[PDB]
Amino acid sequence: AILVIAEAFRYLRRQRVDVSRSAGDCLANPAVPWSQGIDIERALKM
Amino acid sequence: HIDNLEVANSFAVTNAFCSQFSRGVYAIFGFYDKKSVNTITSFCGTLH
Repeated sequence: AILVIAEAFRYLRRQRVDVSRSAGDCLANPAVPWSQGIDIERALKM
Repeated sequence: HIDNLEVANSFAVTNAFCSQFSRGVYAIFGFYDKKSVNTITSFCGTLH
């Protein structure tokens, strides 16, 4: 799992994709997730 | 005090239950589903 996380972030860096967050309250309503979220997931799954 | 929520969403159920706890109610009448029943049981049991 650490191999996969390392690889995903090495990829996001390579691709000059940024990721910031902040973050705050998990029950904040709304309720708007960060846009980098999708890219991280995508980076993990590929 | 009535809240209307997506019972399948445990985050939303947590928010609703905790808001009622905050208000200081004697009991909460409500619903759960397969996805949220553990939120209800754990929160009820913990907060009494």
